[PDB]
Amino acid sequence: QVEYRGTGRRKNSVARVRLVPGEGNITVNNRDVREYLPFESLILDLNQPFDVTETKGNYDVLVNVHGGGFTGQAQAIRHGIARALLEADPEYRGSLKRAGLLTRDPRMKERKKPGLKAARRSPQFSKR
Amino acid sequence: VPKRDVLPDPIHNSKLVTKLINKIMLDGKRGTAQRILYSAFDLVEQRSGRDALEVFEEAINNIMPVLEVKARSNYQVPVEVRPERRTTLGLRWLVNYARLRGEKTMEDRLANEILDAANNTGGAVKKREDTHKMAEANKAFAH
Amino acid sequence: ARIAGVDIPREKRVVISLTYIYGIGTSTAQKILEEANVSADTRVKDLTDDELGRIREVVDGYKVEGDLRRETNLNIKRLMEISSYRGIRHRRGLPVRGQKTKNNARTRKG
Amino acid sequence: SIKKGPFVDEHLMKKVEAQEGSEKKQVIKTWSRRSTIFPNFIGHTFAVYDGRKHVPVYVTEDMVGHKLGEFAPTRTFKGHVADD
Amino acid sequence: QKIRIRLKAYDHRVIDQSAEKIVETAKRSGADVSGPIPLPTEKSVYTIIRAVHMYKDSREQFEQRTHKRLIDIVNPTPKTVDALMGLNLPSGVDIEIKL
Amino acid sequence: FEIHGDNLTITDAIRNYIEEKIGKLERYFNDVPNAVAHVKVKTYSNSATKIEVTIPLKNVTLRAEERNDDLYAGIDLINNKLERQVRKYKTRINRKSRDRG
Amino acid sequence: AKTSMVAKQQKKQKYAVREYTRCERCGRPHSVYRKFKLCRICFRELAYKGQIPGVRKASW
RNA sequence: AAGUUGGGCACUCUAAGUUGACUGCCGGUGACAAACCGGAGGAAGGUGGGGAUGACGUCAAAUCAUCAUGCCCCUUAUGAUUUGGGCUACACACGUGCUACAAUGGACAAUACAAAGGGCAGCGAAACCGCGAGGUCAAGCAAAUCCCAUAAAGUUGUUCUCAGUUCGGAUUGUAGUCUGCAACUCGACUACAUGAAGCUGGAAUCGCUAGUAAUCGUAGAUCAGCAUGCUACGGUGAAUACGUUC
Repeated sequence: QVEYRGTGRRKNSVARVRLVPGEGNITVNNRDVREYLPFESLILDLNQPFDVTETKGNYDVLVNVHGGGFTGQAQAIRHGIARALLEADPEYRGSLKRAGLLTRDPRMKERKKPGLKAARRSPQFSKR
Repeated sequence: VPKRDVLPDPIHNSKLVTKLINKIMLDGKRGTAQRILYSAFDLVEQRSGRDALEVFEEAINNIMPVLEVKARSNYQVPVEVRPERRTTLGLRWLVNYARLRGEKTMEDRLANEILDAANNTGGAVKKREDTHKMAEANKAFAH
Repeated sequence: ARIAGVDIPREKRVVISLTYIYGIGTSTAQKILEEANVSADTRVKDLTDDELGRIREVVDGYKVEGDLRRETNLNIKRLMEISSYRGIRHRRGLPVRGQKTKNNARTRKG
Repeated sequence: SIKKGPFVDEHLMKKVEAQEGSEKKQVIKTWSRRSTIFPNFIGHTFAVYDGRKHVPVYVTEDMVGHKLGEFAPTRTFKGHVADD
Repeated sequence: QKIRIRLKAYDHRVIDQSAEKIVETAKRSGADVSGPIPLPTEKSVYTIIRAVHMYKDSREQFEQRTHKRLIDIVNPTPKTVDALMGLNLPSGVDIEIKL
Repeated sequence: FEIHGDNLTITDAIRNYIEEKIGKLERYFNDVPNAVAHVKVKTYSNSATKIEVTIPLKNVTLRAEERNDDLYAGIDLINNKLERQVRKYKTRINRKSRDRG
Repeated sequence: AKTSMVAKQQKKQKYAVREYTRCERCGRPHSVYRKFKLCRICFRELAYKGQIPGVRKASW
């Protein structure tokens, strides 16, 4: 067969996505995602590439992910897929890039620095 | 300065419910906030067998004022309030008037409240009124 | 009363109805109720005279009474009397390690 | 605590084992900080350098939550306005 | 099954040029060389204060680079033995010969 | 209130004296949570009398300062500054109302 | 006092631990590493000399 | 069992050199120019993210107690070794921060995902002991290899059903572990019990424009021993920005 490929990176969580045509069926490191990510029932938004690009679908899923917790790990899914569909064919950049899906929003946790204590807040002041 | 879109809610394919979760999503713990909310769905969708969107759009439109005011010494002015701040207004008076019910469970007070204003009752319809009482009492000295 | 000790609660679960008595906490619960092979299940006193053999027998095997206020009274008259460098500090609100009394109103100081 | 088991300074021990045979003496200038109780130090009365000077005591039977590392609370009246 | 070494430099080119000239010595009388395999170059820190007495909040950071640089070659001859032990400079490396 | 003074041991007549004379100003408004004073002595070789003080305020603070030969005259200056300060701070303000439209 | 504390630290002990290792150059006792035995401010004082790497500055 | 074995370096990842974002390019606008808005592409489009960096001068700012040093003074001492106390006492206030005042909760049992650093007689692996602390030997290791290590929050079912509560664990004392000869004044930590106020805080007042605030944990220095501190790392994840009245 022929597995298209996209590779996503958010929040230490790399998404080596082995997309391939077929049915559409999830294996987060040889394991379905549904039980896996706490809790979680937000997987509608993860097949967004199917929601809006070559809609409905589907193409079959293998994926090799690691790093971080579920969220940014559940966000490299998108860039993995969409980058894999632009790899499939950039025909639908005009419905992908209208939803972005290639902007790996590089925001992260900034360094720690003076004043920052158990939660990030500027100090309290002296008074009277 | 723009305002932090929610894509949809992947429950109901809605939007408003997420806008509300983020006010309930204490500690960022959406798991427990969407927990207590889904509980809210089955419970209220049991009592008076209906949908959320019916009691939701109903009761969210029953407390939602169309006016409120502001100061500027401080002179308090009447203004047609803008809509998204009016949305988060209904959301906020809703939930903040909710928890003070003196009731134990996560959800019963909530459904009690939306069901309250669903029949044009409840203190959030009341504050809607007093807003609409000060307003048009606030026309003289400020308009 | 009821079986022994002091003031068994009413319609409270065994695993903490025990914890009320003067000198029962939590691990003590699973101990003394396991020594009669019972379960509470769930918030409430659920006893008959059946397991009363073992819940009445086990409870006699410890000093769950004012004798622990006696033996306490002995420990304190002991510590205070000797010289005692911990008999002055028996009152300040200090354990054996000192406590650097600066913030103390306190729960353990007047 | 101690690691199985009790210890003593042992240069005081060289004193007590000396004064232990005859009609036991009851006068001691000493240091008595790292020396814990045991019943050969009896027959003898202890005045320990308190932090400034030495300070006697009649040794007595009830001495179980006690030891000679110090028995004069050295903060010296008190330090405080109120009493105990 | 070949020579393997570990180089640690605190200026980030000498690893590369030293690696390649000693590679030249290594393939002169030999062949079958695996390259300068990069290792993550772990770091350090020293949270130093910009003061003498007080003002603890106004501080600053010195740090350090600790690079590891993993180089091999297979199929020895005693002339590439000398390729190891013929040229070592610049010796700021932590050169360690192995097999 | 907060009184640390270097190269000198404080006494008590100065306390009642200075702090009572400061208390006279509850004409306006006292408002007396904090009152930090400050001193030092400093060879010149005529050689000093430092008289420095804060008299902080609701939502703001202040400074009065003086150096003298002597603490009585030198103090009448930490006062008869703060007076004029507090006075103004209250005048101020702006009421001359005036309808609009 | 200071000059004889210098001799206090380097003469013998009774046992392992009633002993300190302050900084060599300055006599700064507190807040000093055991890696180089160099105080808070001696390293800055000799960091600018740039003898060692060392870096200085601001990537972390 | 297993990226372990043989194989492959494809791919994440890996440390060095390479462009790419420079109003660069297009449209509008504008004294045409400076320049503003939008568009295109792009991952980044408006000094991209953040740090490094603090002009002239003000505070006779802090520092002789970092270091050196002008003047003064001690020198059988203000210099010195030695043991013990003590720098930690508390009628008091203040400031600082940490922790509860609970059912999104509390407790039970099963389960998943991080990053970053450190390690030689130092990181301690299993197996073994025990309520735990901890100890038995020693697997592996100058390290992308062996250890610290296991992640925490979450999630899973159970129950608790609004109490001064299964909240709270202060307190006091009982009993063990580790440290250094040394735990009284003065190290924490381990099981027992005891279970205080406190049911969200008046007047007052502070931080914050988004991965923020808010929130859960990890590890480094100091280190025989010792962190509600600091530092660094992450994982989870909001409302508000009309307008500059004031």
